[PDB]
Amino acid sequence: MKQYLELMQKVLDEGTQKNDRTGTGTLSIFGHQMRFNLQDGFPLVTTKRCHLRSIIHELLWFLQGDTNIAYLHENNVTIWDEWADENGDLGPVYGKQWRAWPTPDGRHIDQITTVLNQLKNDPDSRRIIVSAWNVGELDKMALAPSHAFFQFYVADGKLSCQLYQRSCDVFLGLPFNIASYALLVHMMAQQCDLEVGDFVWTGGDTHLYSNHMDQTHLQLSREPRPLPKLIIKRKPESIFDYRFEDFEIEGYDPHPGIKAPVAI
Amino acid sequence: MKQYLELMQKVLDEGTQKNDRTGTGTLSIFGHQMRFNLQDGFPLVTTKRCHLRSIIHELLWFLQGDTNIAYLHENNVTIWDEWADENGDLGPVYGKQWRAWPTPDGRHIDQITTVLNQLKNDPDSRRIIVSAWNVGELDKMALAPSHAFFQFYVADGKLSCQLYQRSCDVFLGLPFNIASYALLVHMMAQQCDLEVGDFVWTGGDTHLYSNHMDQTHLQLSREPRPLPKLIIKRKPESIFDYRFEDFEIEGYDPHPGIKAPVAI
Ligand SMILES: Nc1nc(=O)c2c([nH]1)NCC(CNc1ccc(C(=O)N[C@@H](CCC(=O)O)C(=O)O)cc1)=N2
Ligand SMILES: Nc1nc(=O)c2c([nH]1)NCC(CNc1ccc(C(=O)N[C@@H](CCC(=O)O)C(=O)O)cc1)=N2
Ligand SMILES: Cc1cn([C@H]2C[C@H](O)[C@@H](COP(=O)(O)O)O2)c(=O)[nH]c1=O
Ligand SMILES: Cc1cn([C@H]2C[C@H](O)[C@@H](COP(=O)(O)O)O2)c(=O)[nH]c1=O
Repeated sequence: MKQYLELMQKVLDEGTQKNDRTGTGTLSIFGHQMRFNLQDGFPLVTTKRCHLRSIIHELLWFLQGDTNIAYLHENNVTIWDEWADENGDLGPVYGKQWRAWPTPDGRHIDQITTVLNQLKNDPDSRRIIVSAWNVGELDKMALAPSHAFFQFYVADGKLSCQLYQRSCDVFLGLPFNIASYALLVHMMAQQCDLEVGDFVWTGGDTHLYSNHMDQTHLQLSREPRPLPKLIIKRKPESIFDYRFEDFEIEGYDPHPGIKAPVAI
Repeated sequence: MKQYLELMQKVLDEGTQKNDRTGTGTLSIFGHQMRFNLQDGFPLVTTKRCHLRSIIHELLWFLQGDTNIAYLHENNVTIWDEWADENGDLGPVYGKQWRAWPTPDGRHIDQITTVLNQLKNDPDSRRIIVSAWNVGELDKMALAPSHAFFQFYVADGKLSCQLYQRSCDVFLGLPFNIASYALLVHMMAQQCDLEVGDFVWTGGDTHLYSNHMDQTHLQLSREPRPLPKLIIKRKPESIFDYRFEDFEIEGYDPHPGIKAPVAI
C-alpha cells in the first residue's frame, strides 16, 4: 500500500542504526503516524501476499481472552510458537488484559464489553480505550505488548480507531497489525450499527531489522495493487461470536510472498 | 508556535461539531501528530502568555506522587481546584500511577525509577514507558488521565519522548501539556547525561471548545515570537529533588495572555 511503502522508504532514508534486544540490529525512526480511510478498501498489503488465516485467527484468539497457543495450533497458526513456554503459555498478554484486566482489589475488568457499552450509550465519550499495558503484570508476560493501547472515536455516524504501537517490526509485524485492527473496527462498527471511518496507526520505535534489507528492496520495487473489500457475511449475536468463515476478503490479488526471518 | 497555530487552524477548518461530556460542544478532529526538536528552543507558546508557575509546580507535584491539591495551594496554583473533593483529593490520578501503580498482588511500582534504570542500563530498549491509564482504578479518579501514556527513546546520545494524549483541549490544555512534557525530557536527559532530542505529541480527540472561538481567532492573528531557552541551574541528586528555583526560562517575551473559561 502507498502509505506502507512510503514508511519503508522513510526508515531506509532516515533510520538510525540501533542495537536491539534480539541482537539483530535495526534501522529505526521514532514517531510516525499514518491514516487509512476504511471506506477506501480493506488495508491489506498487496505488494507481498499476507497469510489471512493467521491474521484472522490471532484476532479471534485475542477476543476470547486466550493466552495459550493451543487454539492457534488447532487452527494451524504458528506465529506465536517461539515465545510460548512448555505448556504453550504466553503469560497474561493481549487477550487476558482485553477481557480480564485484574484490579488491585481482585475484580476482573472486561474492557471489550466496557467499550461496547460506551459506544452504545455514550458515543461522544473521549474515554473509549482499551489498554494492554498492565504495568503490574508486565513481568509475567512472554513479550511486552507491542500494539499497546487503542482508542475509538465516533463522528458523523462513523467509527474510527487509533492504535499506539510502541515497537513496530515494519516488514513482518506491521502488515499483520494494520489488517488485524482494521478487522476489529469493521466488527465493532457492525455490532454498533456504525459505518467505518478511519484507522489511525501511530508508532513509537518503528524499525527495519538488518536482515530484512534484501526483502525490503524487493518489495519496494513492486507497484501496489487495488485494495480488497472485506465482506462480513453474518452479524453474530455478539463481538465474541465471530467465526473465521464469516469473513470474505474480495478481490485480493497480491504480488508473491517474501519470506523473512523473525527476530526472537 | 508554528506547529501549534497550524493545529488550531486545522481544527477550525476540519473539525466536526461534536457534543461532549461537559455540555459545551466542540469542534473536533481525531488523530494528529506534531514534533518539537528541543534543540531548537523550549516549546512554550508565545502567541499568548503562559503561566509558567502553574506548569512547573504541576510537574513537580506529579513527580512527588501526590494527588491532593494542598501542595498546589501552598504554591498558589489553582488549576486543579474544580475537580478536587472536599478534602482536596483527586483520587489516584497521574502522580499516584507514576510513582506507585498498585499491582493485583499488593506491590506498588514506581514507573519513574524503573524508567531511570532502563535509560541508564538499557537505553536501546523499546519498552521505556510510563502509563497513567490504570484500568482497575479509573473509577476512583476525578478525571480520567488525558495525557495517558508516554514512551522514551534514545538514539545518537539524544533522548526523545512521545506522548499519547487521548483528549486535548487545544486552547487551554495543550500549551500547558507541551511545556510540561518538554520540561520532563530536559530533567530526564540531565539525570541520564543525554542531550535532548525530540518531543513527539500525538493526540486522539483533539478539540476546540465552542466558547473558545473568539480567543482562537484573536490568537491566530498574532505572529509567533522566538522560542525561549530553558536553563536548569543545578543538577539535583535525583529526578525527585528539583525545585522551582532551579529552572530559568530565558528570553520569553509573549504576546498578552487571553483568558478563556474552563469546561468542567
Ligand atoms: N521480531 C518480531 N517481529 C514480529 O512482528 C513479531 C515478533 N517478533 N514477536 C511475535 C510476533 C507475533 N506476530 C507475528 C506476525 C507475523 C509473523 C510471521 O512470521 N509472519 C510470516 C509468516 C506467517 C505464517 O506463519 O504463515 C509472514 O511472512 O508474514 C510472526 C509473528 N510478532
Ligand atoms: N476542559 C478542560 N480543559 C483543560 O485543559 C483541563 C481540564 N478541563 N481539566 C483539568 C485540567 C488541568 N490543567 C489545567 C491547565 C490549565 C488551566 C487553566 O485554566 N489555565 C489558564 C489559567 C492558568 C492559571 O491558573 O494561572 C490559562 O489561561 O492558561 C486549567 C487546568 N485541564
Ligand atoms: C507482537 C508483535 C511484535 N512486534 C514486534 C516489534 C519488535 O520488533 C518485536 C518485539 O520486541 P520488543 O519488545 O523488544 O520491542 O516484535 C510487532 O511489530 N507486532 C506485533 O504484533
Ligand atoms: C488534565 C487535562 C485535561 N485536558 C482536557 C481534555 C478535555 O477537554 C478535558 C477532559 O475531559 P474528558 O475526560 O471528557 O476528555 O480536559 C487537557 O487537554 N489537558 C490536561 O492536562
